[PDB]
Amino acid sequence: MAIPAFHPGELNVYSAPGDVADVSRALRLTGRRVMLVPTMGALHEGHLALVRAAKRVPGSVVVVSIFVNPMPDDDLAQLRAEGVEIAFTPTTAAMYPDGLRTTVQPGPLAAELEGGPRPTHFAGVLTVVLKLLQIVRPDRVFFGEKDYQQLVLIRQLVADFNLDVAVVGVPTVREADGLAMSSRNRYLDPAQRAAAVALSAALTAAAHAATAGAQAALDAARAVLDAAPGVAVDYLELRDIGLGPMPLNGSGRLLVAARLGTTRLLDNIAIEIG
Amino acid sequence: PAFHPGELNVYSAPGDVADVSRALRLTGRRVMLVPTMGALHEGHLALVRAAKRVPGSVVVVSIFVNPMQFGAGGDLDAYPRTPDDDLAQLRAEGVEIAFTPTTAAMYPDGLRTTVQPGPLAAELEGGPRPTHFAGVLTVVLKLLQIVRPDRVFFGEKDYQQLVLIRQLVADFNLDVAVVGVPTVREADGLAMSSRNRYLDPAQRAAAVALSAALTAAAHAATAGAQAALDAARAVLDAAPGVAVDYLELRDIGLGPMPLNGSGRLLVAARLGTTRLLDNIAIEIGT
Ligand SMILES: COc1ccc2c(c1)cc(C(=O)NS(=O)(=O)c1nnc(NC(C)=O)s1)n2CC(=O)O
Ligand SMILES: COc1ccc2c(c1)cc(C(=O)NS(=O)(=O)c1nnc(NC(C)=O)s1)n2CC(=O)O
Ligand SMILES: COc1ccc2c(c1)cc(C(=O)NS(=O)(=O)c1nnc(NC(C)=O)s1)n2CC(=O)O
Repeated sequence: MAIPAFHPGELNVYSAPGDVADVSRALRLTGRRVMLVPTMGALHEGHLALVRAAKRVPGSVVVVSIFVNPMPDDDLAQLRAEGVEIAFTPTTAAMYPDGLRTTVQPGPLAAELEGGPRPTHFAGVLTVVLKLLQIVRPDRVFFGEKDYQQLVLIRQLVADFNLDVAVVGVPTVREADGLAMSSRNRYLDPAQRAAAVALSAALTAAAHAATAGAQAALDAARAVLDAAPGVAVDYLELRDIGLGPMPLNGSGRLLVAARLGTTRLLDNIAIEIG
Repeated sequence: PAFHPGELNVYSAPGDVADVSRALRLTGRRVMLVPTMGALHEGHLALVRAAKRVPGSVVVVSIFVNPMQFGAGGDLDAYPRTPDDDLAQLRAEGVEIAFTPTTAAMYPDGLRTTVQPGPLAAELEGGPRPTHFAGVLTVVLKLLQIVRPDRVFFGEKDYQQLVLIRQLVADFNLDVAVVGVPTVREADGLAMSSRNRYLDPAQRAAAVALSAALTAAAHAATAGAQAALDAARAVLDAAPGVAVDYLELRDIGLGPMPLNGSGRLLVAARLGTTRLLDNIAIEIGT
């Protein structure tokens, strides 16, 4: 049967998985490289940074998915203003026509850090990311480094299941004072918003303290967190770039999570030791 | 990698078969995958023949004894391995690609991300082997991603496995058609199996009771479900040294729905240490 209509240079919106699959296949056959930016809508400047990263690949056609995963006019207007040509907006029923059945089970990393208090959270994410990859079949898929544990788990999924996509991590877009962009930032009252800059300040202080070794980096970040009121730290850990044990010197990642009132915030940063 | 058309080309490295497959697909060939654990018999050859019949096909047969689907034990070590006979049979059938990866190339990081099947994996064969089908679907997903076939071929003999594979394909939006091929049988009705070689002469004589029980049931079924089950039970009971593990009549999808007009009757039984499975389509009142 017929490929659904695709109008080059305009925003084309599809909610049926088979439709975007068919258009994506047709476009790839035409000499486009299909770039996927998965989102849950309510798009912000961090999402736009993913889009801009994707658009600049020569030959790109950009697919932005908007799917709120149980396990609008404004969004489309922003994507049109960015020159995005495909929005994929499926219903929960289209994604899960047989309900919850076969799912992805992450490796033991999912049980650490964010996976601590609820060991099935990343299973939901990795399941939908796998489905979006198979539907759209992109050459590259773009995520922010903000949810870094998530991002490492997606790289694990791609390696472990032999998937033919490149995973591109885009540096986290931040507010002017360093706070990492987040849908949750608008819930902070002004005292909480002022205190919240300690997460990014702690991590940047650590990244610079790290010429003096790992202990100095951790101690500098802890002192900065300790200078902030109402910031209940859930963890502060230095790991290697794959989230295993930090090697004695070399590259790592420093991750923090804290609760301010009812709002949980996360941040992370690249660390080079000595 | 080199690909010599009309000859059997053997690749161990996943990257080799993936590149060859992609190159053939881009030039118009349709890639057919038949995933096996080796020890090939005529039942496997029927899969290969179904694949070859597809116009313009190139057939890739994988042979990999997947450690993730064995629970035990010496079950893994005990699995039959006959790779010389296997490659000889593939050459005779005109297969152009065999994919024979190492365990290290499939699982370089060990068990890490895996497929978790839905609730059907804990029933029937999965009841006492709760991780068996996660091992199967994890390997089948990986072979599908490596080879990217148009169609993949499985026997109906492991019917529960086939249904789980259809679930994997639907649930992860995989772009591959699953083809189920009817069970090839010996002249007496015995389902072909790599495991039939572990039947001694007495047990091989007795083993005809599984298929005899199932066909008796499929004919009895005009008189309803109880008659079909009782006919199969009667045949299994008349058989020396057959220990029935389960005999169950389910809807065709084996899912959370009652039997209607179409059923699958499944049997598992032990002859000494050898566990045999068989199944058949059943039409009730009809
Ligand atoms: C390049 O800079 C950035 C900076 C922040 C970003 C992003 C990019 C992308 C997001 C983001 O969360 N997008 S999302 O809602 O589609 C998600 N992606 N993964 C999520 N995981 C969970 C567990 O919700 S939510 N966020 C955070 C946020 O919106 O809350
Ligand atoms: C306007 O001039 C060009 C021309 C080519 C470009 C770009 C710009 C940008 C990219 C590109 O790779 N962008 S990206 O965001 O997908 C990546 N950045 N790093 C990547 N890979 C790794 C391993 O870090 S992918 N590329 C394609 C490339 O570099 O492969
Ligand atoms: C069309 O006719 C048939 C008939 C029987 C078949 C086949 C084809 C294929 C097989 C077979 O075992 N295929 S396999 O190597 O990919 C396996 N599939 N599931 C397996 N499960 C276990 C527990 O060994 S082994 N088998 C059954 C077998 O070897 O027991």
